[PDB]
Amino acid sequence: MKYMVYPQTFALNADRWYQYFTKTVFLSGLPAALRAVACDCLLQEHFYLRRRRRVHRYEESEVISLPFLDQLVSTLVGLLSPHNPALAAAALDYRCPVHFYWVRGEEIIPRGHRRGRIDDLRYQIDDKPNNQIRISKQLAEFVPLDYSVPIEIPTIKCKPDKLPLFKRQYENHIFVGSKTADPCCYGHTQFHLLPDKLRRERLLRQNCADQIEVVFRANAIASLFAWTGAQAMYQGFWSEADVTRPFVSQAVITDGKYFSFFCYQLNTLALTTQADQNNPRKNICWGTQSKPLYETIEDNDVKGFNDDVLLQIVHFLLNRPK
Amino acid sequence: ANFVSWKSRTKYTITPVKMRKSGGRDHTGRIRVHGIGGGHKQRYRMIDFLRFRPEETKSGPFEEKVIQVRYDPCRSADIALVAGGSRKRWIIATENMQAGDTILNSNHIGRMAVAAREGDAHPLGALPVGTLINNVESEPGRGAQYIRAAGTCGVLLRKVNGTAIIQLPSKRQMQVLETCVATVGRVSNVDHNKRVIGKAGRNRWLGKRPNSLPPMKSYV
Amino acid sequence: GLEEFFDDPKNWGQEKVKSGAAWTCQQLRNKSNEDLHKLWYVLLKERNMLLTLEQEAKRQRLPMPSPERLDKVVDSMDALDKVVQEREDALRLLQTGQERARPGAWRRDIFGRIIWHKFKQWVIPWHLNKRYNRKRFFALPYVDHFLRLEREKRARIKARKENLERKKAKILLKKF
Amino acid sequence: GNEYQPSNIKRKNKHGWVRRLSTPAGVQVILRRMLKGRKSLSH
Amino acid sequence: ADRMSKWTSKRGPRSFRGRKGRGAKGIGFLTSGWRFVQIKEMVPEFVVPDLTGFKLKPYVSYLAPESEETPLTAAQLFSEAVAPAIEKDFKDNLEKYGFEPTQEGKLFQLYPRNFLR
Amino acid sequence: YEWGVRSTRKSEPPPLDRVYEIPGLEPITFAGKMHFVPWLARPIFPPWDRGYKDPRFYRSPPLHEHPLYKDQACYIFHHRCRLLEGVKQALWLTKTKLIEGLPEKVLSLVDDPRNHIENQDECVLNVISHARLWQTTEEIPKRETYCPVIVDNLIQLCKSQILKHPSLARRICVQNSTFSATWNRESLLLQVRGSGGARLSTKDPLPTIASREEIEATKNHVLETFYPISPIIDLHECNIYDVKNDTGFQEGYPYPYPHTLYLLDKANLRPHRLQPDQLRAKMILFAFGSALAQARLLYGNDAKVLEQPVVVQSVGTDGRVFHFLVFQLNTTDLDCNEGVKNLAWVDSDQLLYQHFWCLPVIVEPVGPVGFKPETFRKFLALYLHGA
Amino acid sequence: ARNVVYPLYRLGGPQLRVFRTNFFIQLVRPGVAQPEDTVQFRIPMEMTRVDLRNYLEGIYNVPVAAVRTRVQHGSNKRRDHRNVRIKKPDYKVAYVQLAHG
RNA sequence: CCUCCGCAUAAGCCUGCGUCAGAUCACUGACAAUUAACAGCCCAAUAUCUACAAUCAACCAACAAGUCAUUAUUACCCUCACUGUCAACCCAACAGGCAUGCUCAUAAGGAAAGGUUAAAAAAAGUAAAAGGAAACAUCACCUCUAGCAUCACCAGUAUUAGAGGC
RNA sequence: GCUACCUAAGAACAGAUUUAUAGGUAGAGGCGACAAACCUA
RNA sequence: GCUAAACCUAGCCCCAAACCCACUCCACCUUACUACCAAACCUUAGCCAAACCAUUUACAUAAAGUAUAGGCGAUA
Ligand SMILES: [Mg+2]
Ligand SMILES: [Mg+2]
Ligand SMILES: [Mg+2]
Ligand SMILES: [Mg+2]
Ligand SMILES: [Mg+2]
Ligand SMILES: [Mg+2]
Ligand SMILES: [Mg+2]
Ligand SMILES: [Mg+2]
Ligand SMILES: [Mg+2]
Ligand SMILES: [Mg+2]
Repeated sequence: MKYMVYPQTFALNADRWYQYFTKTVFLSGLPAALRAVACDCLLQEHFYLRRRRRVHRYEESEVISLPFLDQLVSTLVGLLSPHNPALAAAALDYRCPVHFYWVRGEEIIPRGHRRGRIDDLRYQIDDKPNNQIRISKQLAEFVPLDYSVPIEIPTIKCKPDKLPLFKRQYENHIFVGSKTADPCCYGHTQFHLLPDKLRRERLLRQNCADQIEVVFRANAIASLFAWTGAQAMYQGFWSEADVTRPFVSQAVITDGKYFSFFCYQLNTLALTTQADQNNPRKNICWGTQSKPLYETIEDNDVKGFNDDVLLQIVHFLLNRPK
Repeated sequence: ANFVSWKSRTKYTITPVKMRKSGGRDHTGRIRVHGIGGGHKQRYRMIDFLRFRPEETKSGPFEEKVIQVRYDPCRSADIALVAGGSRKRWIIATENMQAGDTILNSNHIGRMAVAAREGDAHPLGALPVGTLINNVESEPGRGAQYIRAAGTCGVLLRKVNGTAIIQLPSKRQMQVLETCVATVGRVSNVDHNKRVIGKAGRNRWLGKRPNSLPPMKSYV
Repeated sequence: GLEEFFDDPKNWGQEKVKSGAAWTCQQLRNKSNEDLHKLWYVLLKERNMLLTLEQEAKRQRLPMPSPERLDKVVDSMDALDKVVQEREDALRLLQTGQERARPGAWRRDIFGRIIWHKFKQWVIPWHLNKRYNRKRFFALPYVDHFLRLEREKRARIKARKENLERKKAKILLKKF
Repeated sequence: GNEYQPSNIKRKNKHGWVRRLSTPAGVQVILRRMLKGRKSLSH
Repeated sequence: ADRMSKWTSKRGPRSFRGRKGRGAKGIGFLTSGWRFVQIKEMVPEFVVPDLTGFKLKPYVSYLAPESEETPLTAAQLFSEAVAPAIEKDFKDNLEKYGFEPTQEGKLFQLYPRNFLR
Repeated sequence: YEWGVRSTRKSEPPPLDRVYEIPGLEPITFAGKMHFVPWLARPIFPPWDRGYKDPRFYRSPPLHEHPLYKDQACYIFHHRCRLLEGVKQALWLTKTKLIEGLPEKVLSLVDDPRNHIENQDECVLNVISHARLWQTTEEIPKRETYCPVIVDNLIQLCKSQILKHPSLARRICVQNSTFSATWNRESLLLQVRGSGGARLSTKDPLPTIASREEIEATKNHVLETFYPISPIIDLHECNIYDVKNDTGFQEGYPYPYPHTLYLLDKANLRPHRLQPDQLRAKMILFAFGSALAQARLLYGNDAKVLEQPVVVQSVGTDGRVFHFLVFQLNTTDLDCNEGVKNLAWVDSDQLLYQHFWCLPVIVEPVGPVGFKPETFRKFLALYLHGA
Repeated sequence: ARNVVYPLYRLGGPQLRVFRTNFFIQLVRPGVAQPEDTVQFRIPMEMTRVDLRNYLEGIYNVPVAAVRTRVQHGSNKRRDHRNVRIKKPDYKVAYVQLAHG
């Protein structure tokens, strides 16, 4: 059996419980013609294109915003091609998922013919950001390998059912977005577009005031541990043999009305109970507050270009291995 | 006991459709025919009975170009799906009717006989008496019912004033009017009788479970 | 404020909740409609308190502190509902006067018996209602023997009860 | 032998109420059970 | 081969479970992508007033006296409501008295009823 | 014999009784009660209407009362439009000349080895492994998702090769592209409404390919029509039409001049896909459609010789097999069947590989099979063609 | 809103309000260990999840965020002196996860 | 020491070795459970396209002749409802079966010896000198009937359809 | 609803194969590689 | 001695008279116990009894079990 952790999660206060399922460190912060091009893409999918089907909010981001972020990422790669040479050797997969297995949890199943015995409480996370840039050289570490920190991660309070989840059977796919045979082992960055059903407008219809931040942080942490375990598997490591060089990841998550960034220095490619005793190491997932880039909708062009957004896009898009 | 009939479409189209078999079972649900039905799966395409069917905003003869005789399970001879103007129609291929040839359907009955092609179809007044014929109709515009099996042929035994008389594939005389159109020559898939299955696999695959002269006919 | 979902914490453990009797119907009938809404909401709160307390008492497997209180609040709420129904009935009687509040009829069903069917609020009309036309509400002559048999069973129970009562009366008079 | 391999869809088909009420002899069957006064008036 | 139970949720296969439900009232509609859209229009709407300052407590004190069960008789209530208006008007066409020809324009009609409980 | 039996057709109406035929008296029908039943006379209701206006059942108004239904029906070319006679039919409808072999005006950029990617065949094999091997979670994906992803991969490779020169950096590629246009040819009116892949546009148009001497020589070029099959077949009979020209982009759009288009059939079945000559003709027709759309966007419906010939390229991809072409039109008097006409230079069967082998034998190598990167050199040259 | 036919609604009807909703409620202690931010209840057989949110907002004005529904079939292995299958009171339970911590 | 099973969904049953107490190789009453993204539950009219199999699909190689595609025009704005989720489970004798996805003995799971003694007759296995048995269907073929259409034959036309023989 | 035969529409590996599901043929019957076999001890 | 026995009285029995049954709110002909879109009448048959079998044969009191009819054989 395996528990299921959907990327665009629904639950309230879900960052903490997903974090206990992730055992990462949760910290705040960070580890030209582009504004015109971005406004051009926004106007293209917003106003410069004539929509044959009437624009239904039944596909609100599904008709506009996904192509918007796609245009932004593709043109951003094209523009910053002069800046970061590794981007030439980089693949830009679009709307493709990757899969990995988390292994943590131990408790006797409560009532039935399998009573009392220890059962390997596995879980399978398979998910897609909107567009992923994949690098052929593994990125350097943000903090040091096993760089300690003062605070401790929140711990589970009860069983894995009292929070919103379910446990099914599905095939244990552990995939980087591709098989092992592809050349591009690590990744460059990632671009995630939120699902519609947890919209910030819908969150405003809901009573959940700040937890959009929890939502963004959680889906980012999921993607981060995902790409990192993909790194660990493609690096030949195992729970049978712990990985040493730091798992480095970077990603962007967007919901159209805002943008956010995240980064990952993952450490525990083995997080299972049989090794959790001899486990002084700890992973970290860094991310700061989400912020709005595109502000309003005029008739022709947009205004109020939040230049921190494209600057951080370049900043996460520029780093390279030494 | 509410099985709807398989031929549910009424409009002609170029493609076949999924039809529901009977297997010898009647609409009272019991097998009325022994050893019938249940072959490999095949779809039903509209087979045009009228060789010269006038199209929209048109009249008189018309030519067309064929695509390919493929082995259609709906017929025993080869197939000629042919496009002409803006209309496509699948007919039965003749003895000498190949892809790339142009087929012209004419209805005009000339004063004398008309030296038509091998797979050409014309009215009974536009053909010589004693010519090999296939796809014989029974009335003008009713559709080519008679002489349509693979390799069959019929000879127009006599021609009278506004009438033709042809020996059917059972050597039976059929006398129809001159207003009926028929195709010249013999049908395709010749020597289909001269064939050996070898085993019962093909006969069972033919939709079959195990088992449990005449006077001159007239139509004018 | 979830604090009302349990009862008053002060009265806990006192073995009895000193509550008055239910509101008299005619006495409650003198209150305003807005006051009626207020009373119904207060009744809802107290009844919820009662249900939670009783279920918790089952969870603690102990006796109830005020067992009559729950049913009393239920009875008072029912009386308030009776007053509301009386006022709505007075409105229906005055304004149009139709007898059963829902519009409906007496008819016969496919089981052959006489009943009162209820019409249902539905959009499409009775000349096109794809479901209502499927309702076979017709009975041909094939319901005769069963209908008279139903009459026979009814009569059998009738004579049975009458014989039982009068014979019991005869034994009763024999006892005097 | 395991002959009784019942299935709920086919159960409510071959023993349901709509089919048992589709032809008037079944209506008579319903009435016969009714004057018999059972509980499971259909299946 | 069991029949005496009720027909609640758990009976048979997937869709056979799918159609029926327990005693709810439907709220939405089913449209494309097997996606349900539930309008705020057809939803339940329970707007209770403010309870502050109403002096009528949930229970009534036993010190009060008893009365007679005066059922709301339709003629009695009608007389009590229409007595002054008719008394003035006859001292002075029932539209002045408020007689309703049809309730087709009212929010809370009676025949049929559109109010709730 | 008329097609279709009457058994699964509508039920025949039973005879209305003579009670309804009574000249004086209206019969006591089933109106007062609610029972479509045998014990009375049948209610006869008039034609009622649903007064309410709601999305759920609002039926369309009749298509003779429609606000736009012209007597001259449009022969339409859509994304499913499989032409009849192949590229002969396309040349007949669009009135275009075909020249075997690619046009040398852009092909001269592919002569020098300086315009080449480093380890170009290796990166091509990398795209091949990404597409045919490493696309999805499945062991071996079908070409239905792979080939459009392969087009995306080649487009990304072209976008990434922009470090050498910023010229194509002044170009963008947009999706969800649906243009539409009208053309009056010989006697008929045609409308092409196409939604395709890889709307590749830029700010200024590329220059003309051939000289105006070839344009004058196009008067001698004659459209080989088909007989008796007229070249108006295999369209969509839009009996209700609306006269317009659709550039596919609204106003305020920077860089709106089209350059090239990419097409493929993502079908699970070869029967569900366009045939190879048919797909080539489909690309040619969509090319002519986007060309006429740009012509209407620039100077409108002036049926004459345009001052600057509008030219664009396109390519179809079969998963490994590709067929590219470039077309240059200069005249718009499509009703006239003579004079200057469009010209086309094509290179078909420019495959990426012969096939793909996903598993070994026992032996043969694993991966792409029959790979030829010279066609990939041609495609990458077309990616920078006219810039 | 139990034990009554609600009014028929069309595309654009009025907001069907309530007057004195009869659908009482009962929220009990959790039985197994549960997270802190949710309180569950044994709601009656009728009302919707959004209805539970609305009833809570009316009664106490709670910050309802998430709503949950599970249909606990009553058991049917317990017999009376006539030895018949007598199913228990079946119950559908609900849970409202409250917001703002 | 066993495990050709086991784990899941499917169907199908209906809370059925969960908890606190009774005493019935040593079941009864009360209390608590299963909080969905998976699966159902659907899809605003009228017309109009829909020959180019699949087998790694590029060849060869065919027959049993192919298991899946919209488009045109009009009308249309509001969002997360309801219901399945457990378990040692189902049909039968008082021997057996169960569709489908993964692990081919394994991470999961399971206990054939109640205790003794060491009889024959039986059952199962091991070992033994020396010898080594002291009719129906059917392809192929033949015959016969039937010159033709809207519910089977058949959406067929005597190289066809049906019936007999070997 | 087992089984016999058929239809619809799926599945496994090499056919006169088996099978998950719905549906159809009612005894004066159907079905039947005809066993004078079956169709609920 | 135990198992056991035994106990009246539940209510049934026939009649007399008399004409009865069908709306707490709700839902209830689709898979009955779920709030919602475009069709009916067509003669009962048969044994039994004829010592087997066939035409024939049933499904207030009084005339009178006489007049009518029977493989003129059984009876009605
Ligand atoms: Mg639920
Ligand atoms: Mg879902
Ligand atoms: Mg389970
Ligand atoms: Mg073990
Ligand atoms: Mg044992
Ligand atoms: Mg022993
Ligand atoms: Mg021996
Ligand atoms: Mg020996
Ligand atoms: Mg069956
Ligand atoms: Mg006798």
